[PDB]
Amino acid sequence: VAQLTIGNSTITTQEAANIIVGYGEWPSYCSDSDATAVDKPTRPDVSVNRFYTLDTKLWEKSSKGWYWKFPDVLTETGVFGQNAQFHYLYRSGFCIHVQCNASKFHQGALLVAVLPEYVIGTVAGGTGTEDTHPPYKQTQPGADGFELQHPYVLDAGIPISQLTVCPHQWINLRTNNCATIIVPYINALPFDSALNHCNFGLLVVPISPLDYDQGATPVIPITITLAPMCSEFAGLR
Amino acid sequence: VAQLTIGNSTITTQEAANIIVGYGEWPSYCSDSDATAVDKPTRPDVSVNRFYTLDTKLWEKSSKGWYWKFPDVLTETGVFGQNAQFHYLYRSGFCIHVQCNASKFHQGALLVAVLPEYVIGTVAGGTGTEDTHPPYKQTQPGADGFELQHPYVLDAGIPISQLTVCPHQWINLRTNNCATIIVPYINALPFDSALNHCNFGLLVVPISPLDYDQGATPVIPITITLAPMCSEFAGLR
Amino acid sequence: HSTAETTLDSFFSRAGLVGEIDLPLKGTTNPNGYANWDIDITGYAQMRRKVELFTYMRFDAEFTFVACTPTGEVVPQLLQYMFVPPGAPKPDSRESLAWQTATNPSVFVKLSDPPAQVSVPFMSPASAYQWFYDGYPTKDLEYGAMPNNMMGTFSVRTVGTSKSKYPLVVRIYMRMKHVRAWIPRPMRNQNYLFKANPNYAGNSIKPTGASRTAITTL
Amino acid sequence: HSTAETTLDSFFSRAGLVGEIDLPLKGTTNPNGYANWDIDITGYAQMRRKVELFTYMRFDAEFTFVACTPTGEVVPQLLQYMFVPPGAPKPDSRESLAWQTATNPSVFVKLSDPPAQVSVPFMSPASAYQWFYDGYPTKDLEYGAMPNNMMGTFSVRTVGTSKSKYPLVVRIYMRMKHVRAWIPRPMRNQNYLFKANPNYAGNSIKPTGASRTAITTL
Amino acid sequence: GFPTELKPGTNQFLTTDDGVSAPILPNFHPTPCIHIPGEVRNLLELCQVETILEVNNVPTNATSLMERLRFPVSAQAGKGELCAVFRADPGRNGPWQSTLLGQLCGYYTQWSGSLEVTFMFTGSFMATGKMLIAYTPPGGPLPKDRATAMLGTHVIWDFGLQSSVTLVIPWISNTHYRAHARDGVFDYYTTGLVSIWYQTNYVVPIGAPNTAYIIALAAAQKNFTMKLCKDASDILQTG
Amino acid sequence: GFPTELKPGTNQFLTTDDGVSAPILPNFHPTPCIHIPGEVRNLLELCQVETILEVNNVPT
Ligand code: NA
Repeated sequence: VAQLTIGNSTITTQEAANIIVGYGEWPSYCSDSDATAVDKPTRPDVSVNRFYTLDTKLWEKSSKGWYWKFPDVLTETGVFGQNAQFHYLYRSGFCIHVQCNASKFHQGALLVAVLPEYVIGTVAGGTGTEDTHPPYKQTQPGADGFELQHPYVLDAGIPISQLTVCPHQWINLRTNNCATIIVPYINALPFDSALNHCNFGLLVVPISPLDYDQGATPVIPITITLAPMCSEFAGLR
Repeated sequence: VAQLTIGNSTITTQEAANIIVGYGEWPSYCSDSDATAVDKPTRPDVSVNRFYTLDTKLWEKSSKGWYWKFPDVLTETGVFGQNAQFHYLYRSGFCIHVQCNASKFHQGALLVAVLPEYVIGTVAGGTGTEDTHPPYKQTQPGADGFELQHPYVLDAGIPISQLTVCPHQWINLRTNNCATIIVPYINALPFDSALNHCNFGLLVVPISPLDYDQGATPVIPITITLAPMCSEFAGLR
Repeated sequence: HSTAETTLDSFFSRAGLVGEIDLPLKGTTNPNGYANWDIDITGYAQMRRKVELFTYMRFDAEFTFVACTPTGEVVPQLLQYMFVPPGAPKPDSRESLAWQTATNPSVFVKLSDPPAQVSVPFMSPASAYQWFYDGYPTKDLEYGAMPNNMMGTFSVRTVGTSKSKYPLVVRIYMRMKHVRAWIPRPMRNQNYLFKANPNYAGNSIKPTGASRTAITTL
Repeated sequence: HSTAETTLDSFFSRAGLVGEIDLPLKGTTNPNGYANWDIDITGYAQMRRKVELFTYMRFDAEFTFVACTPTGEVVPQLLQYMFVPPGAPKPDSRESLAWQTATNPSVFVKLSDPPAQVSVPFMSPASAYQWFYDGYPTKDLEYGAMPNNMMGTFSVRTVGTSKSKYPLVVRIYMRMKHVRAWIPRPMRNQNYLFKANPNYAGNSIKPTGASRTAITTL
Repeated sequence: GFPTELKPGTNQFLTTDDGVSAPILPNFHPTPCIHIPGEVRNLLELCQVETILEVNNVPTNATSLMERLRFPVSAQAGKGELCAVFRADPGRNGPWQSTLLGQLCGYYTQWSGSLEVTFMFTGSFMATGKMLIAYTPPGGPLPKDRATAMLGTHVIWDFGLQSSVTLVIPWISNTHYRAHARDGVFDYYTTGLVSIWYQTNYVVPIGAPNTAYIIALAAAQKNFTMKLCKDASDILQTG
Repeated sequence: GFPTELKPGTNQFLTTDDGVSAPILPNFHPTPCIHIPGEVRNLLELCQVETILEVNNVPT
């Protein structure tokens, strides 16, 4: 156990469980001989790259699961959201740290994964004859994230049983309370629109449901802390 | 003349006539870099590989011939049959020793051969319009072996006159009373089912009929003694 | 011991039937002796789910045109297969000047000649095609649309000023080649509803596979 | 002095007629403009006895399709020869989606084009095909059945949605190549009764060859 | 000119011929590929990745589908009881259908190799007990009781000591050909069985739940392979 | 292109021509051959093996 600091942000955490480096690649920068070498892309350091701890979610027996979209999740939040909006192009990596706080008498297991291009789908009017399209509140939910309505198919017609094919980590209350994942910038272009395109989604779903006996705190806190890594912005507005 | 022993089994036999090594190949084992290298195939030594002497058959003037199926012939017999049944896969070679006991006043000649994949056929209702199929008692006759009904065509539409194209040896009473044949494991797969597939048949047929004068023992004993060589079993049950 | 059959190239090889152009004499269908087929790799049923095992892909395609009458009969007819690349105007009539625009590669061939065959390069302005795009192109109806995936269009037609004497059919086969893919994802387990999105029938959400009576009875 | 003609390859060379598919216009026979021919090397009469001189064999095959009308006439008709490999579902109708499944290699050819020709590999999951199997696959009707000898199936048909204007016939020739064999056995000397087993007519058991009056008279 | 003779096969179009054809845009220069993380080059990579095995493929009720991802163990159960059982049949219908491995087997005809199944106990930390996980090779029949299951290949798993445990299916081979109805399939027979038994009862102190769930993850080992591509699916692009 | 002249015999199918033809399954890898005892390579081997001569080909 030891507490780390980046700028003015300080989180208390355990020495070092096993971190997961998405696709074995560390988030890196983009070198000079690139498409936009005229408009030098400023690489924020100071405050922009630090610990952002979002509103804790409460895990319940009934909870189906939550997901957040990146970079959307921070585009509203502080000085990162500052750059995310008034800059034409963006690229960046992320350190994601999902932590729980529960007693040795609580039980359950969360699957924490990162899915690039997490396109959401709708129920299509139930009968599937309605070509309905997900709302903006569902597509880009902000820092509060959004709750899954049909986890089994990840609200998108795909088996969550296979979600482990993506960078992921398990949070099994009887053995660990935190998961850490490093995501490199993943896209078909070197730079892209921070507000229009969400490069990936953060999924945290209960596979083994929360449980405890009557009298124990009934809601367990899932706290997402995340820090940008090697972020770059271009074209100020 | 000298008597040899393997384990607790001891047979009395003549120094060493000419042995026949089927297809010039000695029965060998199957090395580590094989399909099942996870489930190490135990290679029985102790008691499993020893002298099994089956119920003697009585050769008569009328006798048409006998055949036995391997490994079927021992799957009932003792500790080999033990492994043959409660093991998923099997491979093995064999030393086959066919011996007669007759006086210098008896006469006749047996052809002893080994035929891999000795598929038996039926008379097909006589007219050949019935697609009848051989019984299990005929297909896999046990240690008592089975008697040929139509030797000329080896109960399978093929000329016994050409059976010599297979590993074989002659037992001509006026010159010898025993034949010995070494059979290597012969199959299109490295391992196979001991109870469902009979890798080969042992045929012993009189070509020159038994004969003797009135007063001489009228039935001559054909005694089959056989020993497994380099047997392997896999997947215990 | 070998593993070639499980390589991406192996998995995506083969020429499949992706399109079928009908050029009837009398009819409601394609009444102008011409047809415009925008290239859709999804034409081969089975393809959608397969390519969607990945997020990003890159490849070339070999197109083969097998033409005949609806009885499979071969007739003395000349045809024109024009490839109008993305960004180019497609023909709107049998007499459109597009059919004559040099920058739209055309192959002229006889129905008697063996199938026509050509190669189409990776067209995207992006580094790779991508089956999923979580965003909007600069609630909405534009969600998930990656336009930079247009491969082009094939405009088919009998040659000549006068209608063809014969009723025709052109089948388009496509073979993917030089395949590369990134970011694997869970395999679709609910039936598809629309070509453009992952929408699934929320009433009929079925289990990924077969079920049984109890977990203790095989 | 030479011995090449007695090599196994020599003994088993040549393309023989193994199959004949009839595609009549009016008829009881193959009424759906298609036919499924499971590959049977026994199609050439003479073959069975020859391959059965051995117990185990391994080889490739070159298949040649010679098509025409029953008068040997050549007509402007397009055909489809689809090879559905063992384990794959064969078409059940002229409109089966099998005809469109990419994993079933198909060759499209004109009756006017010279014979189609393709090569089929050693398909067995076993190390070799085997004409004799003394056992049962995990009194019975399954005795002697080695299933792992399936080479695949050829589904033939005229192309198109509408029936062909012409009455056709497709003859399938097969040439064995790269032959290897093991464990020779006595050559069949009694007539065959059933394709799948060695059953022989027990009433009519004939002597292997010709006879004479006495052993002392030539 | 140069003497030539056209040979049979001339003019045919073989859907699987991988020849070369004329380029439509000879001067076009495709945008260059850049580096994208996570490239896959051989499906076998995905086959080796563990995914959830729906051992509990029982509930079909839409709102209970998530329950198939986990099976329970409880106080109620008595020592020796059979907990769950399933066969090692990646390509056939059943639990493996949920695994990415099972799904990929569906695009092939034959396959073989070793498998691996990891069991994750997700009960309370305060909960303890022992389970006997057993593998019965192909042919062998499900053990009558714990006792006999113990005589075979097995693992005594103490979820008090370790939270996960991995079993290795030594070998499965979907090669034996079949010709049942009129449709020729290439099925297993190599169905080894995995049976899970309560060795001890589920032990827990006051305040700890009396039911916990186990999640099963599975994947193929490195010696795994697949042959004969076979495109098949019920999920096809719509009209 | 490259100048060519088709010669007589063009397009014929000779049952004994041992040319090469397109492979139906180019990616398929046939299970490997293992060693099986008793391979025969030339019929003459069998010809040299003694078999019974029915000198007494009389009874039928
Ligand atoms: Na000339």
